[PDB]
Amino acid sequence: AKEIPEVLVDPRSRRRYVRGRFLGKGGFAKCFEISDADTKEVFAGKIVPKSLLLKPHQREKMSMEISIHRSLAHQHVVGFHGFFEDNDFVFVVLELCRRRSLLELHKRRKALTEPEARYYLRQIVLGCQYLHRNRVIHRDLKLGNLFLNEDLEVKIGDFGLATKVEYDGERKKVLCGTPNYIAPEVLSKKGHSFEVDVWSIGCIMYTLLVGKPPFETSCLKETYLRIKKNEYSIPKHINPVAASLIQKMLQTDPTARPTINELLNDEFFTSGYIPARLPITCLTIPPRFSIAPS
Ligand SMILES: C=CCn1c(=O)c2cnc(Nc3ccc(N4CCN(C)CC4)cc3)nc2n1-c1cccc(C(C)(C)O)n1
Ligand SMILES: [Zn+2]
Repeated sequence: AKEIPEVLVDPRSRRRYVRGRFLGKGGFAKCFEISDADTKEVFAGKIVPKSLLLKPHQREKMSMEISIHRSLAHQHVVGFHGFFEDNDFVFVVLELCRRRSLLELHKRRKALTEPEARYYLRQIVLGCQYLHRNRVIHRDLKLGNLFLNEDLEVKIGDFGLATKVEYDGERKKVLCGTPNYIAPEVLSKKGHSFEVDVWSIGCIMYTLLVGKPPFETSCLKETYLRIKKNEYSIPKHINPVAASLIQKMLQTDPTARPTINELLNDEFFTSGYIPARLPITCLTIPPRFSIAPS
């Protein structure tokens, strides 16, 4: 195939980026740490080859991604720093969040402490409040696209199943792609709007507090059959205030779920300790939020 260049030049802004460390795959894309050859500032670079964009519909999805993502500015959204092309590749330059994602945390720590879940879910909801205010649905919020910066703030990225909503009342009849925490109105093909991201946040909330995802089996279609039936069980050691918020979010009817603006007014947040920050040791060891050291 075409090999990816070591220095990526944009002719319009006049920048050269050094391509550095590889970070992972995602579909047609490969992701690298990339850095400006003059100013040394480091970015995440999404690189898609044009060999995988030979059909117009795949180009249109790449255009829609860039269109959505470049219109976003928020503390809890991965910041878009530009896009460029060559004859073989599409390049997008994004905020590099150095502490990976909530998925890498989840694999190390399993279930988190309630204050940590409450911390991360607040910032997830704050970033999703930005999106829904701007009429963007994300549609694929998962642990592996909620990226953690060096301070341990959540950054929503990966706008590649995202969509704008163009008129009030609009149900999208189609979702091209397979989101991880797929909502029941998507699975049945009934039609969907903003509620799909609240569903996702409920599955994230379940996963962070329980340590395993809510519907999972060995078969993805039996998992979809469970989502269709609402076949899940919150274990009895989960606090009822948190289990109540999970149950509100993971309802099979979209219109019964809370809207994103309501979430932070829930009793789960408003009667719990929400840390102002978490230290780097929370990636490794469960915090024991002590009132004095020793
Ligand atoms: C640029 C493309 C999209 N995306 C982002 O917006 C983004 C932002 N920050 C990051 N940070 C990041 C930092 C380090 C690492 N790695 C460090 C070394 N680990 C062993 C493996 C993972 C990993 C990430 N990484 C980011 N991206 C990213 C990077 C790898 C994989 C994926 C998806 C979700 C598409 O699979 N997305
Ligand atoms: Zn399609």
